[PDB]
Amino acid sequence: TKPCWYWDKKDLAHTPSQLEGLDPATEARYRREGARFIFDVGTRLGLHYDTLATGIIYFHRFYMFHSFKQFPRYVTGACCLFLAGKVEETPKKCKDIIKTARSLLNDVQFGQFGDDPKEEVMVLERILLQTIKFDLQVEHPYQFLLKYAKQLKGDKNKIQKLVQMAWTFVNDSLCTTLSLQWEPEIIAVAVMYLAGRLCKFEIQEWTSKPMYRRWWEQFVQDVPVDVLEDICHQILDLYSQGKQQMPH
Amino acid sequence: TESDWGKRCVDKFDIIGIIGEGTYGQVYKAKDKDTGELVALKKVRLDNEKEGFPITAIREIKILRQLIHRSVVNMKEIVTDKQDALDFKKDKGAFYLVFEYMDHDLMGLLESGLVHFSEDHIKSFMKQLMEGLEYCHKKNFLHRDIKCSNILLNNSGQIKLADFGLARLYNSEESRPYTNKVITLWYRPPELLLGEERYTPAIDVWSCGCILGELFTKKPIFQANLELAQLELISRLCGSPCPAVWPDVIRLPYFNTMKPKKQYRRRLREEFSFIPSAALDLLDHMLTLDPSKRCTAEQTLQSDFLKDVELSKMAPPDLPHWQDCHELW
Amino acid sequence: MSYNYVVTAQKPTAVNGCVTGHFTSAEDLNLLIAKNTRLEIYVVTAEGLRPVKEVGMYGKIAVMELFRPKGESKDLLFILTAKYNACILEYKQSGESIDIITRAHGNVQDRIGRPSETGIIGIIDPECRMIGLRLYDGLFKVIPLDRDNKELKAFNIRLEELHVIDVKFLYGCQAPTICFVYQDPQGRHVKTYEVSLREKEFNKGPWKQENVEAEASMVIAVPEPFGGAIIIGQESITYHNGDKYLAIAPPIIKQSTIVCHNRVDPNGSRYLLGDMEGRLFMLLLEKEEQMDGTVTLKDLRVELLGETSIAECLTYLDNGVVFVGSRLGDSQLVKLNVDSNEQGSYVVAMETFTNLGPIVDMCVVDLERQGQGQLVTCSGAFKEGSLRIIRNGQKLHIRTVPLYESPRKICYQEVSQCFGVLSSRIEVQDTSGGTTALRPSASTQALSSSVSSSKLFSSSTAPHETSFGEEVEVHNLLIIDQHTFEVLHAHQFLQNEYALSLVSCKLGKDPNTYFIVGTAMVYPEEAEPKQGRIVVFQYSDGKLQTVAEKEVKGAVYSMVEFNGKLLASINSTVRLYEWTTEKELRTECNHYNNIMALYLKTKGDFILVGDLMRSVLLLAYKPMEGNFEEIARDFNPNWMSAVEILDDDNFLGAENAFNLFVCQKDSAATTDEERQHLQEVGLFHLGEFVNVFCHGSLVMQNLGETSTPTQGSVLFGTVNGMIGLVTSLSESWYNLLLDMQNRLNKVIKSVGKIEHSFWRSFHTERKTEPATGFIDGDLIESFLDISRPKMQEVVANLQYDDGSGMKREATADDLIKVVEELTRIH
Ligand SMILES: O=C(CCn1cnc2ccccc2c1=O)Nc1ccc(Br)cn1
Repeated sequence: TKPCWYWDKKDLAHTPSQLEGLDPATEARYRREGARFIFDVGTRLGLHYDTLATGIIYFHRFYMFHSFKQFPRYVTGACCLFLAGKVEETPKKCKDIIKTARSLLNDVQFGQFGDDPKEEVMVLERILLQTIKFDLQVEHPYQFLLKYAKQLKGDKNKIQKLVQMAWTFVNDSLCTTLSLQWEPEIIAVAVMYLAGRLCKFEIQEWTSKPMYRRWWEQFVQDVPVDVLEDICHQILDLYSQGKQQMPH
Repeated sequence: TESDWGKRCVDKFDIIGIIGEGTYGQVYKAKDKDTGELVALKKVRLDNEKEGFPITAIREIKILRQLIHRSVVNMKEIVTDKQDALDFKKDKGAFYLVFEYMDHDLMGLLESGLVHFSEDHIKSFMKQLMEGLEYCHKKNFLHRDIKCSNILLNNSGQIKLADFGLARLYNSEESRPYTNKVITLWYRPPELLLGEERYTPAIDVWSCGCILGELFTKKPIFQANLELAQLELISRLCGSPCPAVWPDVIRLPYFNTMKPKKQYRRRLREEFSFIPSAALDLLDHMLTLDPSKRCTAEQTLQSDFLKDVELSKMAPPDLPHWQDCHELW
Repeated sequence: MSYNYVVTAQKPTAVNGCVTGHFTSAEDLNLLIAKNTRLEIYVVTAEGLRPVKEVGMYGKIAVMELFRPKGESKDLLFILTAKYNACILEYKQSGESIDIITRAHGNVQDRIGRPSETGIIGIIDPECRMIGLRLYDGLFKVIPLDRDNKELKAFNIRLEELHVIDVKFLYGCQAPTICFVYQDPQGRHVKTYEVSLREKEFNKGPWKQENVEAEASMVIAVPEPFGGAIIIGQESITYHNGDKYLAIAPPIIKQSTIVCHNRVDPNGSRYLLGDMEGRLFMLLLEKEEQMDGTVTLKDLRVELLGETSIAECLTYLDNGVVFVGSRLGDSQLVKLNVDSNEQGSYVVAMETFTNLGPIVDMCVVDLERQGQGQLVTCSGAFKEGSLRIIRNGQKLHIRTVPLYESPRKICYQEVSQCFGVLSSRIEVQDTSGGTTALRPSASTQALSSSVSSSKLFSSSTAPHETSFGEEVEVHNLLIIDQHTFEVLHAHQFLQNEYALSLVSCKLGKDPNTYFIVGTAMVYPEEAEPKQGRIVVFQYSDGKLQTVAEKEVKGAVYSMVEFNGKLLASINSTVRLYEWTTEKELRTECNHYNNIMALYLKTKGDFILVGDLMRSVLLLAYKPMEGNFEEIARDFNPNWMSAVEILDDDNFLGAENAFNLFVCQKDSAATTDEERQHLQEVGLFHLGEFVNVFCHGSLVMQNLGETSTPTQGSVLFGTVNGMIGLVTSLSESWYNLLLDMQNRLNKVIKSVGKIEHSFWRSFHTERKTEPATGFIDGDLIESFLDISRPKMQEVVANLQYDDGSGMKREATADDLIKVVEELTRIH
């Protein structure tokens, strides 16, 4: 019926890129640069947050089936965003994506697009669609962060601080392979969990069940803390490696 | 696995013929070589490459893999031409969208004059249609092109909706700008004639009401060539748009521009006095000028006309296939 | 685009309706006979009819009635066309000048309405206060007959009874009153309503509802001496007036269905009745005068008079003469005698008016070697069945060959100097367990005979029960001599086997020329036949032999010879068979994308297929590959009655709605989709039902007979007996003739003031599109009949194009020559 789009962290040491001699750090770097490229180009084009995420999910899935050494990442990124725009009904002309890509990329980077940038991108759509197995509908942590936050009752300012911090953690998680490990529902809970720990808030009290210390179980069944903490660990690692710090 | 779409080749189907000219490519009848199942293949051409894969097909792939209803056509898979190219840049092969084959379409059955629908046939037909439309509307999808051609009918009496190329998501919260001229004129709602662009899911209800009437006359109700004349025909029957029956009509862009010859009174019940009462009430409510006063899909299913229809006793149309070959003297 | 020309070689001969009255003068007795689109006016003499006038109308005549409102000296005529064009007409004569006056005109079509099963009904009040029209289910339209309604505007009264069988305006009522038989789930019923012009609604009617015979078919309004109504069914005749109820159920009428009724005595004492086997009856109203001075209806009696042609309409003229208007056979003038003849009949034949009847099929053959060509037609139905040989010798010479059974398909075998004709006759289940024919006919009067011995379906085990009295068709292949038209042989097919297709061809390397018949096993249970056979016959030395048979899993509707191979349509499948050296049929290739392949035509390696609902499909044989290919399909939904190939690119079709169309390959190969599209390029409303298209002409064209601008000759036969010709034009010739039509339509006065452009508009219940690509030859050939002032008016400012002179003005005399040339094609 429908394809399976989730792997185990251990499985990512056997990506096509890893097996062509790319080391884990480099593939992680390539994934961040490609995702952030997709984000920045689309933000400049005025694209909805779901359109940016859909392109990023297409991107991350693509390089579970192909190698970074044979498919230049910024071409792949541009193609993903181009398709994402049509899927999410925020369409853009390919020439406009190329234009914006030039502004944000240095000359070496825009070299990946070769002599004919639009062609290199449009040609890739066929490979992208077959690679993503024509499963175009994607759900993102954002909708669940809002669906779950709407069921919290309490100080408006305290909850809004929780939502915005968690929203920032979602945007940051798009640079990682978490999109390939955990369903979006879990991500939304994980980011709520992280924001709560950082803000010293006890979300259990805003839920319909104030003595249910595992508040996330009323939104996402069968999620151990082990998972929510692995996710938190992975999100904060990005901040520690970079010079950036938690939003608070 | 069954889910790995886009890889299997179209070799796996014996092409029987062409069952129609489509938007993005032609539609072909075919038989599966392995199972013998009859299927329908919609050709998608990426060879134009102006904008790559056409969005009309992207919408139909995106939506129909989410929608699972008996009255909604099932896309079975997507298959490709033999690529025959090691390099993906050279490849210009097309993609085929596999669908369950349906024996007939409503337009074909009515246009050839070959069918007759009894009340119990119409009940079975409309219950399936409106149940499917309900499933779609509850999933926040708008068909946006309901016409007799798009309503497929199997010989057993099963109805399936099938052209989701113009279908898009609807938010009751965030009103979004949309494409005004989205439905065929014969089945287009008055709001879209006056240019709402903020259309509700009640645009599809209007279309089905036109069909409800059409199944009782065997002729479409509002047949016109230009947008103003349609509004005139609708007005002759339903009454002229006036703020008294549609208080927000003044907000629609073309209300002052487009006006009928007169401020007509509604005659729908008079000109349809030959219809059963249960249906006339369904028609009257479905062909309501104000989309916020027009009935919902669910409300049609909870009507005296459709409420107690049991679909286990499906009703095939007459569909004579012999002794119509030779006319009786 | 493409440019074509359609002309009428023989006008419709079937009588659609006949009425009598005082239309031409308050003094003369008239007979108005309606043929499709044609009105014939006669005056009743002691010997026969005297013709006085014939007019055409731009419409099929659906209603025809004569009435005389207070203040008029003579009867006026109401005609409603099938496209809902209504009018009131008057005859006016000024010495030698006869013209028809349009007193009122209008189109009464409703934007919304369901067309009724029993068709348009029109009736007029005995006081001529209103015209009643039953056009749509659930509605009654009343046209007030006041001097002020010249637009024939009318109002609709809501009718609760949705399924109406028949209605008449009753006599002897205080208000206008209708009597109608209707059907609802509880059976059939007779009901009455009063009609109020003041209130524009129905009021409760004079006499109570009675539930009537399940197959009650016709309503007779009996005149005031009796009053009330008579209801005719399948088994019984009943009279209902107030509390009075009578019922006679004589066993004689149960045998054949009664189709028409007419009044003999204006007092109502005697009525004529006719049935589908030609039997003519007299219905007698036996009076009984009470001492009150009142006259009551005592009893009803039915008496058999004799035999006429199966009649659609009957009218009693005067003295002993009745006019038998027939749709299925020759119309007749018959005299009723008081004394029976020695055979027991009171009916003797006076005149026979030729009716080409339903033309089921036809072939064009030069039998006399006149270089001209002759048309042999499969004409008539049942006892009126015949073969008609037509040659263009100024009139058409028509020889008639009676068969007394239904002809279905005709083909010509020259090697054997004979014709093959497929026929079916009606037998009835009799007490023996077998069946008995109602009369001897061609298949029983053959010199030699044979019956099929095939055991293909003999395994049966499928039960089909028979009840005494039920009808069955018995199908035969007749071998008929081309000179004497003697039935030399007749082969009866298997029980419940229908013969649907016949071809005479040689196949493969076989020297022998064969008769090949396609059949279908028809059981009353099946929706679509699932068994059939293709059987090869050799007519040799006065005997038909059975060369080979091929079983098929369906009905073989059409077979055509394809370059020594056999092309056959079995249900949805189109198949090509090869004829082996072992004299058996072997399948080569198949095509399956059809709903029902009803019609096949070929030209070279190209095949045109006609479908029940998918219009026309161009299919091609790829000899290199040994299979079929779909060249181009028409995607407009049309129900086909006949198809023809005009040339390698243009294809002609006939719709069940009485429409013609032409499709051409797009001839622009930018995209594969464009090529695979047959573009409707010509659209035309003919007004006739075309059963057969045949290539040929009856005109003599050899040794220098001057040819014409038009190219090609396709002849078509129709249900109403009309024979016509479709030919092609050059772009220049079309625009000249089209521009001339628009000029002629402004000049020529139409009966009923019907717009010519409207009449020829393509028309189905769901579409009306203006005509395209076709020149109405009958309009063009009418230029020669308009007065000189009108001719010169037509040619004013008329310019030719694409000629030796790019722009050339036209005089009246130039066009008279052009049209006279066009009169030679027909
Ligand atoms: O089009 C049909 C019904 C049959 N039909 C309808 N029009 C025709 C026109 C031309 C020739 C054949 C046909 C013909 O066979 N079914 C269908 C359509 C889309 C999908 Br997805 C699945 N089934």
